[PDB]
Amino acid sequence: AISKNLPILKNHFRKHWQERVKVHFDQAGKKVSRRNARATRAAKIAPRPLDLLRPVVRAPTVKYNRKVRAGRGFTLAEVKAAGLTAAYARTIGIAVDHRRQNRNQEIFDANVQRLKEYQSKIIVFPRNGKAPEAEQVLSAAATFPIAQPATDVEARAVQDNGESAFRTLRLARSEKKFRGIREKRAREKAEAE
Amino acid sequence: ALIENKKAKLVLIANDVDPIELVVFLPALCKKMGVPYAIVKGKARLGTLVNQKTSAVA
Amino acid sequence: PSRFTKTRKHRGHVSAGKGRIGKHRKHPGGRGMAGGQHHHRINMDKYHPGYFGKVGMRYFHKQQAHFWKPVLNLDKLWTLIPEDKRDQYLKSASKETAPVIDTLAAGYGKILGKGRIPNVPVIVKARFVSKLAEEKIRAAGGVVELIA
Amino acid sequence: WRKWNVKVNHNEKRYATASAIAATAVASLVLARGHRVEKIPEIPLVVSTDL
Amino acid sequence: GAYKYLEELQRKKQSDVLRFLQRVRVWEYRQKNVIHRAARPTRPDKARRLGYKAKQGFVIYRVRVRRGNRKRPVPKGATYGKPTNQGVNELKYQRSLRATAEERVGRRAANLRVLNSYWVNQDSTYKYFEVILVDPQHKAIRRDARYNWICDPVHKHREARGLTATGKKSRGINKGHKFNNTKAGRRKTWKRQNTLSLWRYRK
Amino acid sequence: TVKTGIAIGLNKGKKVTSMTPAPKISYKKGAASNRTKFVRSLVREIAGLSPYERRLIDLIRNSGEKRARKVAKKRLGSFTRAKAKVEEMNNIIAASRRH
RNA sequence: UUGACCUCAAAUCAGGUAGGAGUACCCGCUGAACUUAAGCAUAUCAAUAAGCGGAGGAAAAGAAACCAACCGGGAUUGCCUUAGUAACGGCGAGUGAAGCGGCAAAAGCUCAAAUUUGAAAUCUGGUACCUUCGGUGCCCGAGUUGUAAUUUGGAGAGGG
RNA sequence: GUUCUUUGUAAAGUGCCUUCGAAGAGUCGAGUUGUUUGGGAAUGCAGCUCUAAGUGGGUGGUAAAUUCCAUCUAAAGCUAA
RNA sequence: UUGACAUUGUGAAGAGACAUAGUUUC
Ligand SMILES: [Mg+2]
Ligand SMILES: [Mg+2]
Ligand SMILES: [Mg+2]
Ligand SMILES: [Mg+2]
Ligand SMILES: [Mg+2]
Ligand SMILES: [Mg+2]
Ligand SMILES: [Mg+2]
Ligand SMILES: [Mg+2]
Ligand SMILES: [Mg+2]
Ligand SMILES: [Mg+2]
Ligand SMILES: [Mg+2]
Ligand SMILES: [Mg+2]
Ligand SMILES: [Mg+2]
Ligand SMILES: [Mg+2]
Ligand SMILES: [Mg+2]
Ligand SMILES: [Mg+2]
Ligand SMILES: [Mg+2]
Ligand SMILES: [Mg+2]
Ligand SMILES: [Mg+2]
Ligand SMILES: [Mg+2]
Ligand SMILES: [Mg+2]
Ligand SMILES: [Mg+2]
Ligand SMILES: [Mg+2]
Ligand SMILES: [Mg+2]
Ligand SMILES: [Mg+2]
Ligand SMILES: [Mg+2]
Ligand SMILES: [Mg+2]
Ligand SMILES: [Mg+2]
Ligand SMILES: [Mg+2]
Ligand SMILES: [Mg+2]
Ligand SMILES: [Mg+2]
Ligand SMILES: [Mg+2]
Ligand SMILES: [Mg+2]
Ligand SMILES: [Mg+2]
Ligand SMILES: [Mg+2]
Ligand SMILES: [Mg+2]
Ligand SMILES: [Mg+2]
Ligand SMILES: [Mg+2]
Ligand SMILES: [Mg+2]
Repeated sequence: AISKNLPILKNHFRKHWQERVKVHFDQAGKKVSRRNARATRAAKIAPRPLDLLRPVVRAPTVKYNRKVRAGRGFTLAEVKAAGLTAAYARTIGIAVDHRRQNRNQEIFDANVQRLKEYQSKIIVFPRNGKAPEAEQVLSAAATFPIAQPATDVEARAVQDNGESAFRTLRLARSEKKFRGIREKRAREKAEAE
Repeated sequence: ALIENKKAKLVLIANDVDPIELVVFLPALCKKMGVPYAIVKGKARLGTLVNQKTSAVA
Repeated sequence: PSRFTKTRKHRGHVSAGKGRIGKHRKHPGGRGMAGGQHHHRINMDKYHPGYFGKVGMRYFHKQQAHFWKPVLNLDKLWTLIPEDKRDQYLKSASKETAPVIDTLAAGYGKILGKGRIPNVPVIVKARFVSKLAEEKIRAAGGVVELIA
Repeated sequence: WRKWNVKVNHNEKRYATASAIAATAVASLVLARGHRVEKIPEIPLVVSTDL
Repeated sequence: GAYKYLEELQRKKQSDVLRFLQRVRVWEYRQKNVIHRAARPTRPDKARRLGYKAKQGFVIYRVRVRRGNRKRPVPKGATYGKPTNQGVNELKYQRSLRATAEERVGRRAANLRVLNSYWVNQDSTYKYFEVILVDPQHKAIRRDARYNWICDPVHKHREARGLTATGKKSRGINKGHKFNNTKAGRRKTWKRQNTLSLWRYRK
Repeated sequence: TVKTGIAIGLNKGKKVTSMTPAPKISYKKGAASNRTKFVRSLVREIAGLSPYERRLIDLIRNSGEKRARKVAKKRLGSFTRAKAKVEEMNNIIAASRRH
């Protein structure tokens, strides 16, 4: 049961796998049902747009942080700098998130400006009876796109202080490598009687 | 909270109260707060004067 | 499709191509990777040297993307400017106006040295450079701007 | 769970239908295909948008 | 209030006053029937923070469950199979003894719904529990928007499905990397990992 | 913090104009209180010392705060609760059978 | 002598509820061996079959004692991926998840712990009438060993 | 869409000053045993013994002691897609 | 079957340490 020169496959079908096969024969079916779902909802939902306003947010870790991406809710701080409370902003189609914090002003302002533009570009019908029929825009995400902030200019003067970049990394790497030791030698040499 | 706020001038504590825990700390509390207290026979008799079946304290 | 299969061609010949002597049985070698150290070892060393035993350190809970560092040689570099914008910059190779190439924004983590860029000055912003990659950038009168 | 549908690369898919459109001229093919076209004026056959 | 002292007092189980109490009560409980209705919470602070309220429709029940391991029943210890399965004596039973306590009363009151339970006493032979229940057909509970969720039929015999707080513990339902195997619920998440997902245009 | 601005090194990270947001109360969950300080001090002189606590302070006085910790680490969970327990006992002694 | 109280009883006492069925899917318990390893016990089959308890139209999960280590993200569920990877393993046969990223759907919250103390403000039941999925008047009853309002950490509370 | 009652000397939101800020225990946690997991000086679960704290507690995928840092807030609860 | 821990409490005599006051353990 081993022969010729062939990659070594690892195919896990030693359990009763035929029992657990899922063939999505209903792809087309469930896409229709999802289109009908959205349609039925957009009708129930009055001119309201099917989705809620979402904040700009910087994506985690080292791999994704370069990109900015839509977050969950707006951080009680950002909601407050835009001059409305949490409770009311939820009724307005703004998503609020008590868990997210602002350590970064540039993003903080982006979300307050996002809240500003949203408030301007919506109309909130009176409590009374009237309902002055307004023709739903279906998105918020499309009306209020989330775009990558521009970090620089195309061309600009070359400034070389001649410090080698690379070896500025070589050295930054080292200072952290030996930071612990060279503190122990500071401890140990303070003990000079 | 009365005893804690020193507003009580007399506290009557029952000798009953089967979860005796509800009460036992009151002698200490009344002492530390300077409130005079007394342990009264009849948790149910504390009730009658207060229009309950059993009052456990008055 | 089945009509092109060679089992259609075998109909009428007793043994289905499987031999009269040695037949087609269930699992003569055993099943799967059985015997990699015994009857199947001549095939394992030769075609799979190194299969058995360990090497090196275990790493518990090692998340790829900690190590994410796509690599881009000077071999390309300039490809990170759209060609219309690109040709404009090659001519007028200069200080005071030199193209800024954000390689992080392009999806790369390190710039290596494969070789030969023209003499146009460039401002290259990257997380990491090979030593030769940066020397070459300098020899065209550009620099590297370390970003994060 | 037998394979029922088949994936075709979008581009070659297009190449195919492009090829198929280009052959709806070429009356020899339309003729070879069935399609009684001897009695029609010209191919491609374009008709008023009023249709 | 009084409840803050009871809480702090109860955290001294080895204190001289509480282990006189512990010693007298555990004799009384052991005289009574293994399931017997409790007139009031003997820990009105504990019942209180578990959802109890003193109002018509809330029932308190006291139950004994024998301590120790589950001896795998099996005739004469004979296991008939591989030796890794040969064990009889050291096997531990994935559900808590408190889970068993809820289940046995929850059966004895079939019309009630088990809300929560709490530990009261134990000797070497028994652990003692007070189970707090609710009558879902009592109108004080059917009104009262706070508690009438218990009336919906999804909550029939929550303690037999592991939906009480203890059942949730032993089901291992908690967020994060320590609960991966049992979170969305263990057999379901197993089945997910072991399902073959075949699309129409095969990926 | 002030990130350096490079992708390795000590404070490695991108420089950003920073904020320091408003503190959450859920960060103060440990905080004592005037309410619970009183109750716990009160129940302590109600219920007194536990068996392992008596043998702990007599161990302290007659052995000291090293062998104490070593015992209380076996008794309690581990070495830090044993630290903080012996200290709680030191202040049982000092504040009482002394000053 | 009489009247309560605590706890425990009995009624063909007034009104209710539970059982059994089904069980494709769902929440749990319990639990194999054939098999694979070319033999075999650890392993595998499999946290599978059979056995037991319990729900629904979905069940369960769910507003973080989470993920992360970033310029950080932000309930749960699911799909595409992560990945046949990190890891487990007579490190043999074999096994094998998670974080990030895209998409589907989106939704949030309430108690315990607080003196209403210038007024238990709360509630089941009976009963009469009424505009009866209920309301109101009145009486038993519950309940201070705590029923309402108030507050739930994102807070929030007492003052001014 | 209409139309009858105004619920109210009721209820709710917001700015500043000040004082506070109650927050779940035979639990968390530890040892040991058994089971289970990819989880590896121990992933979860359970038995028995031990059993906390309040600038505390939990986690941070190599055991330990020391020093810091980050991140949440357990041992009670409801909830559509 | 044997040991330890738990269920496990009250006296008294005698051994046992801070090293010949009594909290403690057999
Ligand atoms: Mg598979
Ligand atoms: Mg199907
Ligand atoms: Mg949507
Ligand atoms: Mg209207
Ligand atoms: Mg084929
Ligand atoms: Mg042939
Ligand atoms: Mg032939
Ligand atoms: Mg052949
Ligand atoms: Mg033959
Ligand atoms: Mg032969
Ligand atoms: Mg190998
Ligand atoms: Mg009653
Ligand atoms: Mg068997
Ligand atoms: Mg085994
Ligand atoms: Mg429902
Ligand atoms: Mg697993
Ligand atoms: Mg009757
Ligand atoms: Mg049934
Ligand atoms: Mg088979
Ligand atoms: Mg075999
Ligand atoms: Mg064989
Ligand atoms: Mg055999
Ligand atoms: Mg298994
Ligand atoms: Mg197994
Ligand atoms: Mg079955
Ligand atoms: Mg069944
Ligand atoms: Mg039904
Ligand atoms: Mg549905
Ligand atoms: Mg919360
Ligand atoms: Mg999430
Ligand atoms: Mg392998
Ligand atoms: Mg397995
Ligand atoms: Mg809590
Ligand atoms: Mg088992
Ligand atoms: Mg284990
Ligand atoms: Mg440590
Ligand atoms: Mg964070
Ligand atoms: Mg509740
Ligand atoms: Mg639930």
